[PDB]
Amino acid sequence: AAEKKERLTKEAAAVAEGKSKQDASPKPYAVKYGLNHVVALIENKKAKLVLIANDVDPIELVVFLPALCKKMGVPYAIVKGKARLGTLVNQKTSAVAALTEVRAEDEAALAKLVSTIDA
RNA sequence: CGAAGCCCUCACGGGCAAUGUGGUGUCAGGGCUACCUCUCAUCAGCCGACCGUCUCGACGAAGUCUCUUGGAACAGAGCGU
Repeated sequence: AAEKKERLTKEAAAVAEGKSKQDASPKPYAVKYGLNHVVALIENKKAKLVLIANDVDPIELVVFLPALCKKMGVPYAIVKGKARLGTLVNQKTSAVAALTEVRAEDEAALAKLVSTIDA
């Protein structure tokens, strides 16, 4: 798909950007965990942004995140490193999956970043 | 529902696990909502016995009487337990 630059990947993992503000929103309020829960939020538009790891396995769990993000109209970003977005949510283990329903606090950098993607 | 979970270790500590441990649930059910009733089931844990098929072992009654045959009576006939 689109290629992220390792600059955007900083700022918000949930947003097009890479994780940073994404740690915010857990401390502030709202997030998701894995693919399963994250998928639900898109379904019932709750998440502003959700992220996806680039690596992925052949998991193809994250296979229908796009198209089923772009219907709902939920912007979602690519991060590199499943671990990277795994760590921002408080998770010892990495997760290919996504997030931020509410985007507390960073209703700011988040959404600014979304603009960067799909500029 | 979403880490509330599991394994190893006395512990310390380590490992697994959101690519989902665990809870719920599985064609009579459950959940959620609004009520009625009640818990007596289930599940976790505590304490914690009585009595008593297979094999082995102990103790254990009453003739070693007569005659005949015989190498030998455990035989025949007689008497008795």
